[PDB]
Amino acid sequence: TVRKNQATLTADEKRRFVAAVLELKRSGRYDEFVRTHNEFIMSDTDSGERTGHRSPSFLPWHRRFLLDFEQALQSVDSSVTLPYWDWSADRTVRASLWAPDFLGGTGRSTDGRVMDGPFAASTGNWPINVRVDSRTYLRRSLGGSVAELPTRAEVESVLAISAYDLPPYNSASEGFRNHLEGWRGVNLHNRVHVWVGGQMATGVSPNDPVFWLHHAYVDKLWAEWQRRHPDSAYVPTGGTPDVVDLNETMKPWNTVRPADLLDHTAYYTFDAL
Amino acid sequence: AAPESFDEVYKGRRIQGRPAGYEVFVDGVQLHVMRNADGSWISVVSHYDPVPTPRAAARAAVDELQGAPLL
Ligand SMILES: [Cu+]
Ligand SMILES: [Cu+]
Ligand SMILES: [Cu+]
Repeated sequence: TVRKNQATLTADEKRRFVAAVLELKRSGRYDEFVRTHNEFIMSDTDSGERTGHRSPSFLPWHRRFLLDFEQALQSVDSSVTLPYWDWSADRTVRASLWAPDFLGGTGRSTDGRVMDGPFAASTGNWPINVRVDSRTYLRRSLGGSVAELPTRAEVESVLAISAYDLPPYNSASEGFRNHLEGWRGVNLHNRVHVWVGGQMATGVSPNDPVFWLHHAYVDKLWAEWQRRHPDSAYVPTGGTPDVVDLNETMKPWNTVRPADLLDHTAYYTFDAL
Repeated sequence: AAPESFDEVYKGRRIQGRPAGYEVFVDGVQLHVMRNADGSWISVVSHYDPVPTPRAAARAAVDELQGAPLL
């Protein structure tokens, strides 16, 4: 029940994590996570209903989505937990994260195809089924579309924002959530997706296993922000059209509300917070 | 006030845009695109990288596809 920095995983943990992910893929369960994500990415709009992204619920929604995935992994191997990727620290193509024994590296320049690691198309173990770009192999272009990953300094500026979110509660909002998501400011979360490239830069981003590690760290940053701002909390708190208020339930689960996810310790703890 | 329509061949592929709120096609296949509050645009194949216009989004898609047909 402890989420660890990917850079600290043991050979066995990396092996077990990879095997569990591959089994969810084989059984067909994995693709459904990709499909669900793409559905919300496609429906969440700044002028209307928005639940998964560009809205205050971006954080609690992804927290629950990751819990769903982690629980699926644990149903295969109960010792497995979602590790997190601190992109402010491990910012190069040489991070152990991109080694052949973990996620594999960047894609070749010709077609962006990943050629090593357990998720390379050549293994016959990672078909890209849920897709828009008709190609069926995992693709990446680390640092191709955007020069640099967020720095610790930039992350710090965002963690310093006191307000969780602010009206109009969308991509135009000032405040922590939108600055963390990246639609405004130095850009943290959005920039990481762009930096990885390939499927990670699309609506079907969960096709790349790194998606979970990326969001596991974004999730950790929310928990850190809470520690710095004990006097701030989730908003809005009631009667906001098209936005998930604190005590309102969230789709697709319908049985959980942001209020039920604010405290991560009810589900897991971090190696270090 | 939706943007104007467009039709051109970009990197050997035909890209078209037209007000619906706005539709984009790559070689006759529709591409999901979205407008942000600040006026920028994104598409399903480049959803985390805002660009100034729908044509910019279509061109970004063609770039991303590297010749591959759109589903
Ligand atoms: Cu997402
Ligand atoms: Cu969209
Ligand atoms: Cu994301």
